[PDB]
Amino acid sequence: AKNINKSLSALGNVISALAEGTKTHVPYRDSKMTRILQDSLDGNCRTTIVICCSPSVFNEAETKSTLMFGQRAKTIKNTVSVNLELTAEEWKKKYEKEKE
Amino acid sequence: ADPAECSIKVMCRFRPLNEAEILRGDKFIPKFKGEETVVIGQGKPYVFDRVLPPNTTQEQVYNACAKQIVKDVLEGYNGTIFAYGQTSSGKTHTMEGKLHDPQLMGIIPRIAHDIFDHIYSMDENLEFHIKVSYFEIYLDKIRDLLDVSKTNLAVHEDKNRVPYVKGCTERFVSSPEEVMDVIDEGKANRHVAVTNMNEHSSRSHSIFLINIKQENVETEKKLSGKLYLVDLAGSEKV
Ligand SMILES: Nc1ncnc2c1ncn2[C@@H]1O[C@H](COP(=O)(O)OP(=O)(O)O)[C@@H](O)[C@H]1O
Repeated sequence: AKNINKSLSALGNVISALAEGTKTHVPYRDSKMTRILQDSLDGNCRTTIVICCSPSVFNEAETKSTLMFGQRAKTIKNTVSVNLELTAEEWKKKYEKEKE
Repeated sequence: ADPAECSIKVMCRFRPLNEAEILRGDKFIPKFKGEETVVIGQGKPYVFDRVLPPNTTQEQVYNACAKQIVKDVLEGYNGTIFAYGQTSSGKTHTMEGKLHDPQLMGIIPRIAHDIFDHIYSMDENLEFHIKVSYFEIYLDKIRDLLDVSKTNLAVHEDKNRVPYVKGCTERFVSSPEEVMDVIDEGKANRHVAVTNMNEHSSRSHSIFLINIKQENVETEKKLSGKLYLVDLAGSEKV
């Protein structure tokens, strides 16, 4: 029915919402784990998910749920930049140069 | 400078049938097409960034899923690799494997070696500071695996307004062995106050965090990147 781990239903709800395009009330706050992953899933981060599956027919329904989680996750995009820090003096030099 | 768009990468790894599946005679269901597609019986194809069959070695997993992340973090991007899938599907095999075995070790130990191999060959003007932290989340509570007296760490926001675990042990490291010492330490500590590791590890998330800071001492610019390496609790339903 529901995921054994409530942080995993929270994570499926977060990926679903993001895959849908909703990103308003995406439920990151439903768990500490989805709070920690907030930046990896909708912030400034290059994220890679390795979905692991059994190839047995006995596990088929769980396998399909894992593949669907991956297929939804793969559609998510992030806007990313390196984390560069400039001292105030260098930052002001670039500004003046960019301003002239 | 303008930022860039990038999709979350998804790699799918099918492990070999296990002892019980083989003894029960289980059929192998997936069908592979090219390097990216998998079909289950008559279902529509699933296309990922990579599909890795049972015959993939740990080093092939690492090259397909994690090698690029290490380069990206060393350019100053934040990077995250998490494993997802039902209990026994192969998540810990993938992220840890047999930690000190050159052939069976998984992603975390290989990143511990590769970050240093890249750093040794970088620009002579750079000064490096790498700190690691190792924690787990169980029933929505964070326990520091490097200090198991702290069993309810809080999440705060850093200077860039990014959430982080506050009060977590941080260890500076300067070699792949010092990184692996932390992992050995946290693996042993995790048994403390756990009365069933098989169940506990299946219901808990394990997070290894490697914070890589670089300073160009001549240009005065700094870059930093946090690399989260997460082994999620199992995703199965009740
Ligand atoms: N790729 C693989 N190659 C060989 N054995 C594997 C592989 N993936 C999983 N296993 C086996 O399955 C067992 C459970 O795998 P694991 O990594 O612990 O699953 P999870 O962490 O998802 O619960 C491991 O002890 C091992 O016997």
